[PDB]
Amino acid sequence: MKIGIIGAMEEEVTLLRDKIENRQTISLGGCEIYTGQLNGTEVALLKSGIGKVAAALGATLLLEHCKPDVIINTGSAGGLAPTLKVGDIVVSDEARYHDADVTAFGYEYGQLPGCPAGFKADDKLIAAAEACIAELNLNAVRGLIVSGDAFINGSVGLAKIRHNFPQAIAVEMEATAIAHVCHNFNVPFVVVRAISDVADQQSHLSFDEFLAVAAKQSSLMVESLVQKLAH
Amino acid sequence: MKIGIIGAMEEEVTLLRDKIENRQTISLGGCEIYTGQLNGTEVALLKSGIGKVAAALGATLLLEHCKPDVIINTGSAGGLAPTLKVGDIVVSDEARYHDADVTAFGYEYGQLPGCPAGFKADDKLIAAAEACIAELNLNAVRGLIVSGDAFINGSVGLAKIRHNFPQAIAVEMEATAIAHVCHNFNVPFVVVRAISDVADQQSHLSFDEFLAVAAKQSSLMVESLVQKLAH
Ligand SMILES: CSC[C@@H]1CN(Cc2c[nH]c3c(N)ncnc23)C[C@H]1O
Ligand SMILES: CSC[C@@H]1CN(Cc2c[nH]c3c(N)ncnc23)C[C@H]1O
Repeated sequence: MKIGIIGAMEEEVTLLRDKIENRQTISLGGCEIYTGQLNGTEVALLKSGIGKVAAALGATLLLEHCKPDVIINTGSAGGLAPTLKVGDIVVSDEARYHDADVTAFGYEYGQLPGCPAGFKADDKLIAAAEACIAELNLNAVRGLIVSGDAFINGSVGLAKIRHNFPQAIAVEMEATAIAHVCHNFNVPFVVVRAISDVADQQSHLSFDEFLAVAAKQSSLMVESLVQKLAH
Repeated sequence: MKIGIIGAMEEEVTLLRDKIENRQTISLGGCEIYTGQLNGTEVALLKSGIGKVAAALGATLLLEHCKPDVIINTGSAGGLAPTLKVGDIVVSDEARYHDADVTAFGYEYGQLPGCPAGFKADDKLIAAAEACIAELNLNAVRGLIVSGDAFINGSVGLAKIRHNFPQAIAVEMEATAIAHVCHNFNVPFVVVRAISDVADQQSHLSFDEFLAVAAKQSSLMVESLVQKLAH
């Protein structure tokens, strides 16, 4: 069993990267993939860069070159659900694009032609993540994560997301791209991220301040989840 | 010399696909790549599907599996420059995302972190395209093409693009993703598309009506450009 892990930013992958034993580094297409064992389990960790296309490029390389059995997307997110504080965990049941609009041809808001309106995360990965949350006594929410190529910073950007996706629990910039690529290769995925900010007027200040705590909590979850999956 | 060609929709690749001799088909990651000779020149033609992530996935596969020397992105576009009529040609000097916004951290509107604000198309490919335009006596405009995951249909969507990118000559949904992937693999690209509509209130009706004429003119240009490049 080989577990693929994807994060966008150096801060989001560095704790996991550090823990990999017998680490090898592949540099291809402007991204880096680190392979080796994480507490005895074979992993391939991708640092993709930021946004949908960087994520899509990276995930495609990871799937082609490493053939992981499952994909876990880790990192930070902007919290939208009202019980989420900085550091808390979000688990995708589904991912949708908040910025896709082909409604002129009668597609659902957020849906691209040839795609389901939302990409569903794997039930067994969701269950395993929730059992880790329980075992670690973390506060978490499971539900819809939305992605786009924008950093949400209150004002009209936040308002549009709340209007179109009132059920969305978090927002970020890669998860749905990863989900889309996994869907097209028929590879199971789950998003397990942690809250850095609440996507409001203060989100730019909060992000800087609390990225480290978000990277720490998400990385703790990914470690626990990898161990759980290896059994 | 091997020329990579990318189109999103079946209508956009079918004329070229038909012309390929000794055609082989590769199916991978939900896309199709057709290889063989187009008027004697070795090509790899990708049908990607619609939008940024589908394009990014496809271009990554194409570059990895086929290693083309250059990439030509063909198909339809919404015309923004005032002298463009249906069927006319647009050539990218540059591609930018119209829907990317990380201005909260002081990136330029449309720029993603780790990327230039715009991706420049190859000068030699631009020159070769313009010489084909001349030889075919086509009406064309060269300049900025913007991409996003939205079909532009007048109203506020069009207004936002005209406001942020008044210099943009056309809008579509894949070109900048392709440019980004080419940038990260250091592969030259050019966008040569044709106008199907003017991205206004009528664009949904016009698109259906004139997709065929746009696919015909862009395909004629890609053929002429491939021949020109092979010399
Ligand atoms: C320079 S931004 C890179 C993104 C930041 N991280 C996600 C995220 C946290 N808060 C967010 C918010 N308010 N809006 C959008 N995205 C996020 C990781 C990467 O997706
Ligand atoms: C179901 S849409 C698939 C897109 C349509 N084609 C580009 C295009 C033409 N007119 C356009 C317009 N007004 N807004 C955005 N895109 C375009 C090809 C693909 O990108």
